[PDB]
Amino acid sequence: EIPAIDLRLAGGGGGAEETARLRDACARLGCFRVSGHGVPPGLQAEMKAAVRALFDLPDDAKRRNADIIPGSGYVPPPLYEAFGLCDAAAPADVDAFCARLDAPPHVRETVKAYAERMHSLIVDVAGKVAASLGLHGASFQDWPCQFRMNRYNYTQDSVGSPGVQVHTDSGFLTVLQEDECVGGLEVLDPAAGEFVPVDPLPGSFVVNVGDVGQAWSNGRLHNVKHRVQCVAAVPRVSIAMFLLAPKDDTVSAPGELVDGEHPRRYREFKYDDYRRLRLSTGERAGEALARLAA
Amino acid sequence: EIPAIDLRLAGGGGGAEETARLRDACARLGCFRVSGHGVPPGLQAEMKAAVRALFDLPDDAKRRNADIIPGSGYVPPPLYEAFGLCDAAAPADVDAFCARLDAPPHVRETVKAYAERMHSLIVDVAGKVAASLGLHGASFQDWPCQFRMNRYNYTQDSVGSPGVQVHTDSGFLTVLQEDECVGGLEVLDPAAGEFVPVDPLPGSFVVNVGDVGQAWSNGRLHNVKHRVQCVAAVPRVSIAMFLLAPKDDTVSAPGELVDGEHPRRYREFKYDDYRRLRLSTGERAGEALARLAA
Ligand SMILES: O=C(O)Cc1c[nH]c2ccccc12
Ligand SMILES: O=C(O)Cc1c[nH]c2ccccc12
Ligand SMILES: O=C(O)CCC(=O)C(=O)O
Ligand SMILES: O=C(O)CCC(=O)C(=O)O
Repeated sequence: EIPAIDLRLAGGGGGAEETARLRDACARLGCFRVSGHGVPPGLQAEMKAAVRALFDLPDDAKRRNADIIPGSGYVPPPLYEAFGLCDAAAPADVDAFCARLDAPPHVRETVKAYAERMHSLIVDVAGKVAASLGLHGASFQDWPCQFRMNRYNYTQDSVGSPGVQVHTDSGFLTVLQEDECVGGLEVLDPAAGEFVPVDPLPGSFVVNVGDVGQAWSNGRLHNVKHRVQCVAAVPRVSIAMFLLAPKDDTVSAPGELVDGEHPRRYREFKYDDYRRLRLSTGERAGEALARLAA
Repeated sequence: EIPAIDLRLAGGGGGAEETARLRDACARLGCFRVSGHGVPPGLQAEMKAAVRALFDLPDDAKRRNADIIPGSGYVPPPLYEAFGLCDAAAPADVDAFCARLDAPPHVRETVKAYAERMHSLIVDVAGKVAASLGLHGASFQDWPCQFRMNRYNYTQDSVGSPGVQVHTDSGFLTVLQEDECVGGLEVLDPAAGEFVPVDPLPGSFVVNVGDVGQAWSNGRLHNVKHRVQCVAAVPRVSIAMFLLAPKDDTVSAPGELVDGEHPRRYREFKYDDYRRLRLSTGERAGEALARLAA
């Protein structure tokens, strides 16, 4: 159901069909799975263990991991706890975060390698998306990112309840690695108006388009609404890399995306201001973009 | 609380402590985890998918996989189905089994590589167990083996029910790869008097000592009673390699394990005959070994 895109295949000629499949998934659904991503299974297995080690830390160690670099670190709960790292595209922030974690050295080094590999992956995905719209020369390498590790502490009581309410991601694109054993990711299919489970598929990643994706693409890429249902009584652990917006914080569709049959949809805006707008309105499912129409 | 043994570490000098931990786990519990086993993570990931692909085959493809070599192939169900391969230590049998599976070539190749790698593992484990009892020169390379791929088709109605009843393995040693998501394996811990779960730990294997282990070791290695509770409403998939008995089928303890304080416990017997005896008495938890006292 959710399209699977092989990233090694996507490209030209023989890759042309897979690139068109990529664009179609971004346009119709805003969500797809990625294979061919090049992240080694050994590193994935080390990261799974390391993230569980981190969340299995005594509460007091977890709390020494709060605010270890400005704005980032451990975030306590309501069944939710997380480690967040901004700016995950900045090598000096990634280095200091991992050096500052109260954790065993082998854990800190695995997190560092994985955040670095996820950054390269989301930049590679963003580039292939941009090329499916005919855009070359775009570099996403220095766009700020937010790396997050989360755990949802499900119990028997929370089974059946949406373990995360419906929202869009504010930013451009998101790459997610879901718990293999507990999948709850559901995305609203904009063509039927129905939630579609994104069942876990080991060793692959999920990609979601966010609000900045919709705006930068001049409406061509769908900012996907999604939620997480609690589907078992077991803690769910997941990892996400959020590609946010350009380094200069300005969101503006590129020239070549304004047609004549698809006129320019949104005024130029600053990502940080948009984030404030979601905050003050409570509109966290893309509604606030309507207030930014051109 | 199941001891974990690092196989690269175990051996001499610097591994003398680990070897003694190995023997102690075998003698007191009959069960231990192995790390450092050298099965690469990529192969483990490919096998998890291949085994799930095999069990997801249509019913007609599964029936075409019954009896593909004499005595081996698919076995249908109540909630249990499986693919078994004897003799998994015999290259000719492994080759013909995988050549004859009705499945895509990449599945056949993955199963072949896995069966072969699991064979090398269980031989290496057997050798280290033998060395922990001061035994060298022993070669297990040609002992018959059974390779099994299992699926227990749990549902909401299965939860809280035994998945497999309490028994011992008849053979020497068993190496298991349990479903990372669905546990359920429990062993009767001698020190405790109650069954204790062997919760899955990704990328690690569980080793269990069987009845032939107890007899060959002259009583020094415990043949562990185990079962599997249904702990979740999703299918549980597992892989096991059973090291059975010597090629000449005779079970007889080596001289150096019978001393003034531990005299010879069991008469020599043919493994085949011992299997018959379990089948005809219904004694599947090691009770039938008492009929073989010296
Ligand atoms: O996009 C973000 O994660 C930051 C943010 C700012 N105001 C918000 C409202 C709802 C959801 C997220 C945000
Ligand atoms: O494992 C098998 O398929 C054969 C077997 C060996 N010992 C057994 C005890 C009870 C039932 C079957 C067996
Ligand atoms: O799906 C998850 O568990 C975390 C990522 C998420 O839900 C989000 O995009 O904010
Ligand atoms: O299929 C399994 O998970 C193992 C069942 C069992 O009791 C065994 O290993 O003999």
